[PDB]
Amino acid sequence: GRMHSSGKGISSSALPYSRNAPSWFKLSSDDVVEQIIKYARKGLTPSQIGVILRDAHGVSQAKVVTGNKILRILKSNGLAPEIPEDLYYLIKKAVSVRKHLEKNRKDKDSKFRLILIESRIHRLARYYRTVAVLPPNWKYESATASALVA
Amino acid sequence: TRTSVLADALNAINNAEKTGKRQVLIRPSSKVIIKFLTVMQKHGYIGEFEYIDDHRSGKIVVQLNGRLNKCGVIQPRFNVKINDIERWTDNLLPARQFGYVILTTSAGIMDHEEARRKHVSGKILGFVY
Amino acid sequence: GKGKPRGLNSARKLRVHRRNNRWADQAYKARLLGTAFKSSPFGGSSHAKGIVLEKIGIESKQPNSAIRKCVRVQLIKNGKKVTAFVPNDGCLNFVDENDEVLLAGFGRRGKAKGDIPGVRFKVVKVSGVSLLALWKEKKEKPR
RNA sequence: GAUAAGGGAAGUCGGCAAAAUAGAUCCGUAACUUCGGGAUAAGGAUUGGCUCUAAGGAUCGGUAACGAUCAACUUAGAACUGGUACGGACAAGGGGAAUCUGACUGUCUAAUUAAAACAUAGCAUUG
RNA sequence: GGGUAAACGGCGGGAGUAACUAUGACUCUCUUAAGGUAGCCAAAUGCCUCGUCAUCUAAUUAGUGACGCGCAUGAAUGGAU
RNA sequence: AGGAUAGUGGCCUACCAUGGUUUCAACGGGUAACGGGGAAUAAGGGUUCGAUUCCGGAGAGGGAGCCUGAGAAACGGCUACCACAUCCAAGGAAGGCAGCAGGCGCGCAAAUUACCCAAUCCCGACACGGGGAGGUAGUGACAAUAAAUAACGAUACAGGUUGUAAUUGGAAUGAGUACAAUGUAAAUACCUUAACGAGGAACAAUUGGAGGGCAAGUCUGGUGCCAGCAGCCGCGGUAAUUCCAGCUCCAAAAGCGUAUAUUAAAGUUGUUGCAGUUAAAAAGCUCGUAGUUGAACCUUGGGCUUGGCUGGCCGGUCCUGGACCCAGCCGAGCCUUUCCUUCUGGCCAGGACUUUUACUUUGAAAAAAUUAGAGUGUUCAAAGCAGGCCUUUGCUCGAAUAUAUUAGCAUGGAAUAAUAGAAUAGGACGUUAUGGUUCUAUUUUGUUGGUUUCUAGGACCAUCGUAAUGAUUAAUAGGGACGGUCGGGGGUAUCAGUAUUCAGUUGUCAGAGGUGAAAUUCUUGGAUUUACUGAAGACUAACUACUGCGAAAGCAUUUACCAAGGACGUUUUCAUUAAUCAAGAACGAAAGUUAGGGGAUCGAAGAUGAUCAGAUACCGUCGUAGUCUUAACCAUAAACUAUGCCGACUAGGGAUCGGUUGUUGUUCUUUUAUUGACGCAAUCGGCACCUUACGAGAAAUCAAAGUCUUUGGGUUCUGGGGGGAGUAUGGUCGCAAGGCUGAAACUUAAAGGAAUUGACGGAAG
RNA sequence: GAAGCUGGUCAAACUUGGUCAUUUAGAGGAAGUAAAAGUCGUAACAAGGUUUCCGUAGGUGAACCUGCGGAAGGAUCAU
RNA sequence: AACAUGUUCUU
Ligand SMILES: CN[C@@H]1[C@@H](O)[C@@H](O[C@@H]2[C@@H](O)[C@H](O[C@H]3O[C@H]([C@@H](C)O)[C@@H](O)[C@H](O)[C@H]3N)[C@@H](N)C[C@H]2N)OC[C@]1(C)O
Ligand SMILES: CN[C@@H]1[C@@H](O)[C@@H](O[C@@H]2[C@@H](O)[C@H](O[C@H]3O[C@H]([C@@H](C)O)[C@@H](O)[C@H](O)[C@H]3N)[C@@H](N)C[C@H]2N)OC[C@]1(C)O
Repeated sequence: GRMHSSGKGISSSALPYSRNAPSWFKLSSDDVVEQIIKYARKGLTPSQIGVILRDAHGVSQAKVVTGNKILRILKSNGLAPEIPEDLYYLIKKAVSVRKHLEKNRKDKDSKFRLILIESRIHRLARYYRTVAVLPPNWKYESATASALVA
Repeated sequence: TRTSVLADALNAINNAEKTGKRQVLIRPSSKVIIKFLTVMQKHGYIGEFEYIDDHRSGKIVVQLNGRLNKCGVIQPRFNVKINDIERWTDNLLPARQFGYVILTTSAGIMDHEEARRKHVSGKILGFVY
Repeated sequence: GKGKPRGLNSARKLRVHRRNNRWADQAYKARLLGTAFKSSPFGGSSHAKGIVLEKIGIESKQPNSAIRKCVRVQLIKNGKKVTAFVPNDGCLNFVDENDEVLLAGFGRRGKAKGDIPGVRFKVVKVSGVSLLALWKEKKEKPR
């Protein structure tokens, strides 16, 4: 594991066996959906919406209680981000690294890490284009990337 | 990365067998793995085996009875014509009187003697003796 | 495992890899470079005729101590100058300057034989008659 | 100031003097190199006259991709034609292979020496 | 008494020695402030000298490439390109 | 669009467009390259060869152009040039053997200027003519088949019923010469045969060997490390089983040896099937495109009816025969929510539609010759495709069969591996749903030609209605977020520390320094030493470890800031996004290069004192570059774990670093919590270690270097005896130094690895 | 209807120049290999008498020496 | 502190 490192960590979430909501869950699918929409409109990524639901609303999984994953529900209400969240975060990290690099030209380790980050950006964008999530001519560019995360 | 679940399954079986174990865990499971195990079990080379559901690829526990000398895959799954089964049997099996080359044919996964009875051929999949 | 590709669609890699590595095989490389045709004294033949240019005695290698009786020869077909060796005690006296000898290799395929430094060919005939007959007097040298 | 059969530097200290080349279009262009050059390297072809053909615009007027009117000299091609001529006068590089030497552009012995001499940027030293 | 050569400048002789001969990697000895290094050459610097070898020619005191105990080459009195 | 062609076509022309091929290797270069059927070797997989008996192509000295003709760009046709070359009375004329035979040349390398149309077939006006095509002879140890060089008896011998060492005889025979016929176009030869044709049956067998590999001598002379032999190891220096010779023996024998090439041996080219820690060989390190390769998942079970052929029970036996039971195999059909196209005529035959592939089955067809193989006393056999029969005026079985299949064609199957589908629904069905807009077609009231709504059949739009309306897990793959951390990971400022050198201020006085011992050197102009104070550059001691971090190179004073990171935790998120990677990129110790700055210390070069036979060395004293920094270069190390990366599995043990989770006879806040440290347990990750040796290995050793002849998880790179040589040359990068790429001639029998016993050591005990 | 004439078309061949490939002469220079008993030293193998070796940079009759960084394949698996 | 060297070829 670790595409761009030699680490072999296995830490992960272990999803529970039962696919149904627990008996102590009482909120309805509509309540959870409108809660998701409320948090999304408030400015939260699907990962962070899932975190809030788990941490304060007894929602172990959106799928088990609502029948759908957070991004699918989010797309069905015209609230899916124009760039997928993981690609956006990779781009944002590249932008920050490149600002640091233009401010610190002798940081060779940061130059190496920038190469790694941008390689992941390119591989992920290739995947998103090949499944029609991104436009066919979509193409990450260092000069213009400060305008997406802007 | 994992490139052949059947290879891992049969390797784990061999490593348990040579150490004198009577049981072995397999992960992941697959339909091909189950069919290969069923062919092995039919000829008496393994005991029963039990599939463990985990809402994932599955796991299998296999019972071993000490009669297995070696099982293994052939990788690639070479295309085998009917007249080329004999060379694979000569190459892979200890003797002419026992052992099996396991094939995947359009008629299903079978040993080479069943393939010779039904006059069918496919790809080579593994062996057992 | 094993460091060679095993895929069912990997035939081109295996074929080209074998083709590259046979160049390390001396016999195959000599054959496909055409060294016998372009650089061998005989041009790739089994035998060749020549003219004797002189006589030479070559000191044998250690641990032996002798004087091997050899002639300097220029071949008819290409004018190359080669050193040949005459077998059989009493046959340097059967060869003279400006005689036409027929040569052959020593059987070691272009290598030197025995204790004889830097000599690759053996005289077979002189003036149209074989050394074996002249040694055994079955025939006499025509002059 | 011109021309000269055949030869073509045999003349001479020495090709001195003269000759030869020359415009433009198209083609093609080596070693070496400080990569900028060398280069018009070298070496080839074309060029007249006439009769045509095509391309390249401006201003008005509502699929105007159109009409009307106007207007400049460039470029490319074809037919024909002559004592095979034609950058027809004029104007207008000879070229190549090397050695010595100074890097280069620049400067001086007005009135016998223009150079390899002086200068130069670069480099170093001194107060 | 000390320093300083991109200050002026300077930068060695005599003998012997290898299993054909020749040559001398090697040795002995005298001697300087230091004994001419890297390079380069019969060069605009070599007397002997039209040096010797090669090339160029029918024929070359010319040219060019080599060689170098160099009368008297040689490192910012700058060396070699 | 034309022209030309027998005709398509950039085949050519005019105008127009800017296209066509390529790392899945184009284009270019080499070929000691005509292709194929085939050949040699062959456990299997392979390797090598194919000018040449058949098929296809091409050429007639080189090039080109044509005539004639159905057909030629013909050469035993023409025309021209080039090159060769014949004659000539000098004006001219005539040529093409890579047809047959023959000459010259070339070379290691290959045959007669013979006879004939009798067979094979071909041509012509042709029953008849012609055929160096073809057939027959000559030369012919290319290869292949069969196969003489002898045999049988007796004497005394020899010996334990014959197997016996010699010389005594009777015979037999074809090698060859030759009456005759045959054979044949005529011959020759074979086959058949009068007269001939063997005791040393002289009608006389050879080629290589006798140390080992490898079968067969330590016999006699000669030589004396010479001459010679010897594939390799070796023999030979005065007792040579190896040379030179004589005797004996061995092997194969009408054949045996040598040279070169190739095949097996070679698992020493490795797909099957090699090796890469140390023998040759893991790229310094990551990123990355092509290539190769990539988790799991969707009709599984159950029942009924039934065909065949397998064994025995009937057994029914003449090896073999029928209904019944038993089981076994290859099959079909129905039913289970049910795949398996769909209509017409009415289990076939004409319509309307079909998601694409790989793979496997079967078949059509695939020249003879060759291969494998059935039949045949060519007297055998190699071969050939014949031959056999009461002996005829005839009769007769034959001229088998498989092998071929990469590609194409047809066909059964639906495992394996792909591909498509309904997500802003632009989705599926409505058979005889409903409405609207278009088309076409049979059919008239038969007299011609008509109207255009019903109507038959496509195609669309709208409405409505059926429906279980439609989205697989989330991989102890991967990516992303989130939380508290942890690091001598990186960068920029900043801040310590002593020490070193030097400078100032003092103080005393005779040496100091340096070494194995000294000398060079510094010193009464005060050295060294002592105290106080200052200035510069480096460096970061102790703490400091079988400890941490980073891709590797590397990284160690404080503080602040900047951006990254692993691991852990997580009932967060995306859903295959991945692994390894030619090309191509980033970084890369030290030294080295360029330009500024700094230059304490050590210190290549250099200077100098010793030592020494000499030391331009080690040791001492100085000291330039360098050492440091900022901008650029350079790209290499024993850049090492001499050990590619990803993934799974296989055995015991105690420690340790990071995270998290449960738990004290402990010390401490504070008397106690949510203090902290320590102690006890679990767990994931990491740097390691100890034992074992199931296993691996040549061993040393190895928890991987195991799961490898019981040989296949994915993938990249590298090696193929030692040298020449990482050299030469071409290319390329670099300011240079050099880096990268990278041969060949030639040479050579070992070089090398790991271990053992000894010996030796200016090694230890 | 012959010779001949015009213009085309295919185009041998010759000259010049260019380029590609393959052989090959050459003063002199610099290597490699081979060859019983020539010279000079003694670098390596033992702590080989300065442990050896790698990269880089200078120096030197020759092996080689020295500086900086690295390795153990060390003469230390250890206080 | 110093300590360099050992013709060729075997049996
Ligand atoms: C001059 N000797 C060469 C030696 O250099 C080497 O050649 C390689 C050659 O094998 C490589 O190339 C080889 O492998 C590539 C592969 C990448 O696909 C193939 O495409 C190519 O056809 C093949 N010849 C080439 N890329 C570099 C040469 N130096 O090996 C072959 C050789 C003839 O011995
Ligand atoms: C080990 N280094 C050696 C060096 O010592 C020297 O060795 C010579 C060697 O070449 C000589 O030997 C040489 O020359 C002789 C003869 C022609 O003199 C030949 O017979 C011999 O085969 C040949 N090797 C030998 N006789 C003395 C050694 N010191 O030769 C050069 C060298 C290779 O660097």
